Amino acid sequence: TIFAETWEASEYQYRNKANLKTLPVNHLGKLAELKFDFVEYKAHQLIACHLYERMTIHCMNQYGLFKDFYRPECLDAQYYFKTCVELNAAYGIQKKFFPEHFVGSPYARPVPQFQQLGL
Amino acid sequence: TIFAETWEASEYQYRNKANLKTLPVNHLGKLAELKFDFVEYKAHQLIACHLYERMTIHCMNQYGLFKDFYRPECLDAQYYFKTCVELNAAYGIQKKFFPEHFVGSPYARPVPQFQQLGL
Amino acid sequence: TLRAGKNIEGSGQVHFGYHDQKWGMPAIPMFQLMYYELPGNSIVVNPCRNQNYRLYFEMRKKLGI
Amino acid sequence: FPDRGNKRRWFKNLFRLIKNPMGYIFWKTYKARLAKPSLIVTSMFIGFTLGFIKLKAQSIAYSKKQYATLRAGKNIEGSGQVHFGYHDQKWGMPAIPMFQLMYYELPGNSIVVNPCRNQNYRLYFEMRKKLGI
Amino acid sequence: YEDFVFTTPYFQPESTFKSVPKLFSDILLGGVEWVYT
Amino acid sequence: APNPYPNGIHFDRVFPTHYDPLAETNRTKANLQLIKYAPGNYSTLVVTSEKLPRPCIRTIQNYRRCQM
Amino acid sequence: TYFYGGILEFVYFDKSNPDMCILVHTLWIHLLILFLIFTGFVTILFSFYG
Amino acid sequence: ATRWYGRQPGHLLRADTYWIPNLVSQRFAKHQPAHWDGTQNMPIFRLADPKHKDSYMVQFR
Amino acid sequence: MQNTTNIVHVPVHMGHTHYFDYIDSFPKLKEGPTLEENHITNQKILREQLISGQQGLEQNLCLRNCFKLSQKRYIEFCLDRKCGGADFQRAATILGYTK
Ligand SMILES: CCCCCCCCCCCCCCCCCC(=O)OC[C@H](COP(=O)([O-])OCC(O)COP(=O)([O-])OC[C@@H](COC(=O)CCCCCCCCCCCCCCCCC)OC(=O)CCCCCCCCCCCCCCCCC)OC(=O)CCCCCCCCCCCCCCCCC
Ligand SMILES: CCCCCCCCCCCCCCCCCC(=O)OC[C@H](COP(=O)([O-])OCC(O)COP(=O)([O-])OC[C@@H](COC(=O)CCCCCCCCCCCCCCCCC)OC(=O)CCCCCCCCCCCCCCCCC)OC(=O)CCCCCCCCCCCCCCCCC
Ligand SMILES: CCCCCCCCCCCCCCCCCC(=O)OC[C@H](COP(=O)([O-])OCC(O)COP(=O)([O-])OC[C@@H](COC(=O)CCCCCCCCCCCCCCCCC)OC(=O)CCCCCCCCCCCCCCCCC)OC(=O)CCCCCCCCCCCCCCCCC
Ligand SMILES: CCCCCCCCCCCCCCCCCC(=O)OC[C@H](COP(=O)([O-])OCC(O)COP(=O)([O-])OC[C@@H](COC(=O)CCCCCCCCCCCCCCCCC)OC(=O)CCCCCCCCCCCCCCCCC)OC(=O)CCCCCCCCCCCCCCCCC
Repeated sequence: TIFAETWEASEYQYRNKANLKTLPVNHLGKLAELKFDFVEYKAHQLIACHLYERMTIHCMNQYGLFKDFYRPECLDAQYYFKTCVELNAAYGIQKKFFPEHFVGSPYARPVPQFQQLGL
Repeated sequence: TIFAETWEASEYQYRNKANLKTLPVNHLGKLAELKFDFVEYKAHQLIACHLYERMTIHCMNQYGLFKDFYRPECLDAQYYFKTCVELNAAYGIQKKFFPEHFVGSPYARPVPQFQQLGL
Repeated sequence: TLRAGKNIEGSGQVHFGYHDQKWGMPAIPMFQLMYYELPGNSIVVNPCRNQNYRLYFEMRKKLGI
Repeated sequence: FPDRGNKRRWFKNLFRLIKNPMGYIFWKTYKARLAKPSLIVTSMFIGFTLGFIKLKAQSIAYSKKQYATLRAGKNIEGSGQVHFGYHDQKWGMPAIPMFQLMYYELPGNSIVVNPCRNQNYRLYFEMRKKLGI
Repeated sequence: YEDFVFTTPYFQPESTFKSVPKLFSDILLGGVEWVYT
Repeated sequence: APNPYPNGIHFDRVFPTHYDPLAETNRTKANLQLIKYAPGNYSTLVVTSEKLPRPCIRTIQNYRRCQM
Repeated sequence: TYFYGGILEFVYFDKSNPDMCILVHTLWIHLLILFLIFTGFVTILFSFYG
Repeated sequence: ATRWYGRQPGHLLRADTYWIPNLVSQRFAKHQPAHWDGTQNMPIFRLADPKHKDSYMVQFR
Repeated sequence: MQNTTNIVHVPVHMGHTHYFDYIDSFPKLKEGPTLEENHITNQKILREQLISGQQGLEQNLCLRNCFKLSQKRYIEFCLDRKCGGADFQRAATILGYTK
């Protein structure tokens, strides 16, 4: 689990495997696509996957779930939220049980003890 | 060291490296290119690198080392003999201290003990 | 092969390094009589699959059909 | 009978082309060169033709890079630098002024030995004085 | 445990509170190769 | 189809484009001479497992059975 | 090797020792080839004798 | 090991008439003496690395 | 390393033919009985099994289906609930799982 609003992008990249995905910050540009009026505090936009969640609620309040919520600005927020929490759950588990896979871990490429050098 | 006349080619091929050389048997065809008469017993032609040695001797007896030994049938025998013992010396050392590199060795891909499977 | 987990540098099958190449069949009768391209429609499911229908005939008689 | 006068005509033209290729080309293209295209078209033929040769020269240099890479211990499946997989490509400088002003190819003659090498000659001047030269 | 044996060496709980300072390390997707033309 | 989840992984062709998936709302189409995007426009990270051969499974079932 | 060397790796020792010969006449031939190329550029586009 | 040695950047001359900004700027540049500090790697020129701030215009292929 | 590299554990003999590369024979290959012979051989086993091996079968199938469970505590429950209070070791001997 991430106990902050920011995380080093490299700490979630693989060292001995091809990097085909990143763990980006929340896309703030999607917040300006909502045509309706809403109140959002800047203190909630950086934490992972939450901004997409609040936007989904705003869109589910202004519109519903039938024939009005089905507009591109609102469906992408629902998809980003459903997708953000799935990747973060997988990266979090991979960080818990496979920390040696990521850059920055000392077990990705273990540094030997001095007794292993034969001097 | 090889204590026989015949060896399995696969036993001298690498398992985890590209195979760019083989350890071939003596080239008996080169023995028919000597124009002069000579006595050779079939019991000495299979042992590694010895045929090229006897041919070199036969050529160094009929001819000498100056202006008459310099013919293709005699120089190829000297080059083969010198190269055969160098390759066999390196392969023999590699077989002595790096047997895990070759096919057929049980340490090239070790089979685990049943205690390591968790059953 | 890429989806299976093997990244690919370069392209094609003209292997620059230590690999066997397989050029296209020479379009001359000599090679057209010895070789022929693999017809995918000839790779089939083993007919032993049809022997599983024996279970159906037995269940039908067990249920009195 | 066939036309025996046309025998060995392809060879005879080859020997004239080798003897004087510019004269053989000049007279064989006189009637075609009576109609002269504009300066723009002539410049495009030359530019595209040379630009094609320039890329061919780079492709040869890259083939030598792959041979050195091969000898260094990396086997190579396929060939070329148009990576089908998950790699970055570099297509070659587009032969238009926009990229020709921002980019220029690496001149190997600009990679030099550090001039600090010349400071080892100080040892020689000091030795010559020590030996009384 | 439940009619199953999972052999493992003696666990050392002291490894939990092991001092592991995080060191900087950046990965650059897009960098330099070995040889260039 | 929704815009793919932002992914900074990309592959350059002619010049470094410095692709930023957070700079635009919708992802522009990939041009051959500009950029290639990462695979799996709509993909997630999961964990899978290869299924051992049937004959190998039967030997394990026989060992456990003969064990209890 | 134990103190100041690396791993003992097996390699194939190439006995052929290539070396590009640095010659004088090779550049003379090169100039002649380009001299023919430049003359054709002049013969086709900068020839006003006809 | 071969890759690591290959990243130690080589020395590339500053003199450049192929990039028109340097063709102009280097006419007003003052060549000052580079006093030897006792090393053999003094980077008194630019470096042959694609990521160098004075060589990024050079195409390394 | 060569892409078309395979390690084989049993002997094989390759054909020394021009333009072709394949395995023409296996050393010491014995030809078993024909499909028609194994068929007749099996019909005799299925016939005796059809006439003399059908009495007391419903009980053995319950024991076999019980022993295909994951845990032993469920097998015992399967035997006591479905097999009329059968014993673990007594049924394992009937099925042939005991040494
Ligand atoms: C037991 C021991 C001994 C066993 C021996 C066994 C072998 C027997 C040997 C005898 C074989 C010949 C049999 C007798 C032939 C009698 C027929 C006849 O009367 O003459 C017809 C023929 C008619 O020619 P023609 O009427 O004067 O005019 C030709 C046409 O007008 C055309 O003029 P054109 O200007 O329009 O040019 C077109 C030309 C073709 O022009 C071309 O463009 C081809 C150019 C090929 C050369 C380039 C190759 C590419 C690589 C090299 C690059 C060079 C670069 C040069 C430039 C610099 C770079 C820019 O057309 C031809 O190809 C003519 C060939 C003859 C026609 C037959 C049909 C051929 C079709 C398929 C041809 C495929 C091969 C072509 C090779 C041609 C070689 C000349 O004359 C001859 O062929 C004379 C041959 C004399 C040979 C003497 C040999 C004596 C025996 C010694 C042999 C020792 C060999 C040892 C070998 C050991 C094992 C390896
Ligand atoms: C589709 C295109 C595909 C591309 C194909 C490319 C084909 C290969 C071409 C490569 C080009 C090489 C460049 C050579 C530089 C020559 C400079 C020059 O000014 O030449 C005049 C020169 C004549 O001036 P000359 O020296 O006073 O000789 C007159 C004497 O009367 C001669 O005494 P003579 O009349 O009593 O003898 C009979 C006459 C007729 O003789 C023959 O034609 C039969 C002999 C042909 C043998 C096959 C030749 C194979 C290629 C050449 C040999 C290997 C490389 C030689 C290296 C040459 C460069 C130094 O001899 C000659 O015509 C001249 C002798 C030919 C050379 C033979 C000796 C070769 C060894 C010389 C070694 C000296 C250099 C030292 C080694 C350097 C190495 C670092 O011509 C030559 O000597 C040969 C030039 C051949 C060039 C062929 C170009 C064909 C067309 C290319 C495509 C361009 C198309 C453009 C279309 C544009 C449309 C708008
Ligand atoms: C190639 C075809 C497909 C292949 C199958 C071939 C089938 C067998 C046939 C093979 C032979 C085909 C012959 C083609 C050549 C033309 C034949 C001909 O002569 O007809 C009469 C023709 C007279 O032209 P005209 O149409 O009656 O009217 C002309 C009027 O002035 C004004 O007339 P206009 O106002 O009505 O129109 C203006 C202009 C029309 O404007 C243009 O032509 C546009 C030109 C733009 C530049 C294009 C550059 C060509 C591409 C080079 C790139 C390298 C190739 C690979 C990279 C490209 C990848 C696609 O006129 C022309 O240029 C006439 C030529 C147009 C048709 C041919 C153009 C071919 C373009 C390339 C085709 C694609 C290449 C595929 C190659 C694939 C290789 C794997 O002869 C000429 O004199 C013009 C030829 C062009 C040369 C211009 C002057 C060049 C001066 C350079 C001197 C450098 C000296 C170097 C000396 C070296 C040392 C020795
Ligand atoms: C007091 C008055 C001022 C005194 C003026 C004195 C002038 C003396 C003239 C002396 C003539 C020299 C005699 C020998 C010439 C032989 C060489 C030749 O090129 O003849 C071509 C010859 C005659 O061409 P043509 O087909 O009759 O067409 C001529 C005209 O275009 C007519 O045909 P058109 O009506 O259909 O053309 C319409 C025109 C329509 O054009 C327009 O309407 C407007 C054009 C505006 C252009 C906008 C420029 C934008 C630039 C943007 C730059 C961005 C990047 C910059 C990056 C810089 C770094 C930051 O568009 C064009 O096609 C123009 C042709 C290309 C001209 C290129 C040079 C333009 C600059 C002119 C500088 C002089 C300015 C004088 C001030 C005049 C003020 C009124 O044709 C041939 O193909 C045979 C020779 C081919 C050889 C090719 C090799 C070329 C390179 C070597 C040549 C020899 C050395 C260099 C000589 C200089 C050449 C540029």
